[PDB]
Amino acid sequence: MYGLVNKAIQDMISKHHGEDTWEAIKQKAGLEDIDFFVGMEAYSDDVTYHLVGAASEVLGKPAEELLIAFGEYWVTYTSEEGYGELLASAGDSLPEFMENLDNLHARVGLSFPQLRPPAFECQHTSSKSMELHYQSTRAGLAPMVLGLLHGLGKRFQTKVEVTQTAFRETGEDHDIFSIKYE
Ligand SMILES: C[C@H]([C@H](C(=O)Nc1cc([C@@H](CC(=O)O)C2CC2)ccc1Cl)c1ccc(Cl)cc1)C(F)(F)F
Ligand SMILES: [Cl-]
Repeated sequence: MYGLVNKAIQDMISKHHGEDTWEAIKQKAGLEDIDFFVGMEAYSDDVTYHLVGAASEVLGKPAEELLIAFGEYWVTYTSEEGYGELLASAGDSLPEFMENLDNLHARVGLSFPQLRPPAFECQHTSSKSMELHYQSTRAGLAPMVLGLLHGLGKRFQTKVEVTQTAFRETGEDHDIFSIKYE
């Protein structure tokens, strides 16, 4: 993934648990070489997987929980690190933001040539409900989408309840989320 992801994890861990913990997570990840992450630089996906696995050990939390928390932190963090305007352009309500996802990724992919964006398909099901189909080149990140949705809820001051209705883990073609909202 691009450095920005890893920076965000470092920053989420650092603010919530201080620096020496970061550094131990870092060493346990096998990442002592690497001095700092470069935001626009492509890294191997394992750097991120190993960061998450190592934070899970050091902090005594499932990787999945850490992933939910990352998903919550990620929109706010990117909005403050140079992507504020861009996220603002993707809309003024949660459902408008969902529908703009693909066009947002098209714009992001101008600046990040090797972006592998996930596929998001949104069905507006009832008035306070949506169904979100999620397909990724990466495995295991459904809990992050959950947290991200919560983050979007907060962004647009909209109450959100999210339930995963289908899991790739059980052998379904893709992750599906039912989303109920304010
Ligand atoms: C709003 C965000 C959207 C984003 O995070 N997109 C995204 C997500 C991933 C996931 C994993 C994956 O499924 O491959 C990696 C972050 C771990 C990889 C590639 C991309 Cl382009 C987004 C956020 C900020 C900005 Cl600045 C632009 C886009 C979402 F996910 F909800 F769509
Ligand atoms: Cl990517």
